[PDB]
Amino acid sequence: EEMPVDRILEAELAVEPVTNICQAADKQLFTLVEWAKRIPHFSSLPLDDQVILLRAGWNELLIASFSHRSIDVRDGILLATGLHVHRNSAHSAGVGAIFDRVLTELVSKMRDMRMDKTELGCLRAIILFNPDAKGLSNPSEVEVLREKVYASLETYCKQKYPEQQGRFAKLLLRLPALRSIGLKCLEHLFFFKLIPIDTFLMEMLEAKILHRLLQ
Amino acid sequence: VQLTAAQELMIQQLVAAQLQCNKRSFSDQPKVTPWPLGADPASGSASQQRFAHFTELAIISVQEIVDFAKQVPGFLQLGREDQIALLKASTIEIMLLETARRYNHETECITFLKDFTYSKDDFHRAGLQVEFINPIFEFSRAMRRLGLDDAEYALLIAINIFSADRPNVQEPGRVEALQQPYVEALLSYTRIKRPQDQLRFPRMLMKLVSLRTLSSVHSEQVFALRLQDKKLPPLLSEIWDVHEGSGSGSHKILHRLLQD
Ligand SMILES: CC(C)[C@@H]1CN(c2ccc(CO)c(S(C)(=O)=O)c2)CCN1c1ncc(CO)c(C(F)(F)F)n1
Repeated sequence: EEMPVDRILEAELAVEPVTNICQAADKQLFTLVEWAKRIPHFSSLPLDDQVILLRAGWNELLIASFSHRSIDVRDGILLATGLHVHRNSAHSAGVGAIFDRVLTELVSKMRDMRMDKTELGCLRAIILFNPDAKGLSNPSEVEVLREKVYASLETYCKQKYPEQQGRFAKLLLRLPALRSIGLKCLEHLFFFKLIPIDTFLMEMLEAKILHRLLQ
Repeated sequence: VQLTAAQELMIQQLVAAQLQCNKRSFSDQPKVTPWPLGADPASGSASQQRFAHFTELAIISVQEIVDFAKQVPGFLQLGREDQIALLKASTIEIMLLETARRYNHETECITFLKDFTYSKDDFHRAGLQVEFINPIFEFSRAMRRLGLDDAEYALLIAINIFSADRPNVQEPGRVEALQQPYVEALLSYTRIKRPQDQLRFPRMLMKLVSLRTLSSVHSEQVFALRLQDKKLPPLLSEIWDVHEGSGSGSHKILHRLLQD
């Protein structure tokens, strides 16, 4: 294949109250770059474009990885810092609504589908290769890579879950939910900025670290 | 691989419902504030007229969307609070789909109702902003490349309505169950229309993601209108939460439109 599902799976495996979330975010940003490098053809893109994609996508990408990570947790999510967060805490911090949307629309759905790792990685690769991100030197190139992920993912779904006729569609239909959830989470991250933050995360919220880190 | 009779008849029903709705919208063309003609008076009234013109078109659009929803099989079996919640969120998204559908790539103009043809600049003269205008046209261009027919558009509109993740949806499991047949029908329809192009269907579904962004870009536009003291009519204020009183939903205008 042009976008081998194997190599995508390798990338996910290769990567193993409010302030705790921001701590967890800053650390995962580093891991994310390593993940993006392991995605086929990502490193082959122009450096300025690799930057643009990660700046546009890092938010949805992280939410997806921690959602899937939290499949075993009950009424809570598991952060990369190792720390847990629970409903009760989230509502105490005025972040309860967005928290419940994440559990209902991502963690729950992922659990009930028994969404596997390959499926996750492909969705993350789709998010990553976003041709609508502003300032790309060649959006077509990026559009083409996303489309290969479509094909590889669907193929995978028909092979591994032949009985599940609508599985491919079910996976893609999480993305609109994820986009809207991503916009609301970003909103909160901006409020935290306005009111104890870490360095890389700060760079992502700002309109250098990232450049060096992928050379 | 194959289209069920049931499926064919459902698609047929949706397509028919849209044409019936379009016809009603054209009836309301004389209702619209005329688009100002001649050189603009210093009074500044041409601007207010262009803005009122567009605003009225939007109103009709909302009526058109409500009329359509009621004819989508299943929609009326939901509770009235969810019908409202689904339309509030999707109105702008559907508006944008319907907008793209009326884009001409040769004139780079969009045609509303029968013959209200407007370019980018017209949109700007009407009081919208470039940060909103440009994405609308980018999205129309994108849609045109896809080459959708009336059936694909209708189906996508139905699917968009039955998104269970909208705010204040009390019975989300019911909405996903409704959405699924429409998704299945679109898979079948597009795979029969274009068997040699497997990417057509994921391409379409991914437009629902674009529309979440555009809904947000539109929020940034509403913010600018308030800032410019452009007041919106009740219906649009209700649906998009703009002004005190109507924005809180105390008028129940949408409720009423459904009631009929
Ligand atoms: C610019 C577009 C996206 C929207 C909707 N638009 C429209 C869309 C679809 C259709 C077809 O049903 C029609 S029409 C007149 O029914 O042919 C108009 C009419 C004008 N529109 C509009 N959309 C948003 C806003 C404000 O956010 C405003 C205004 F500022 F005028 F109030 N107007």
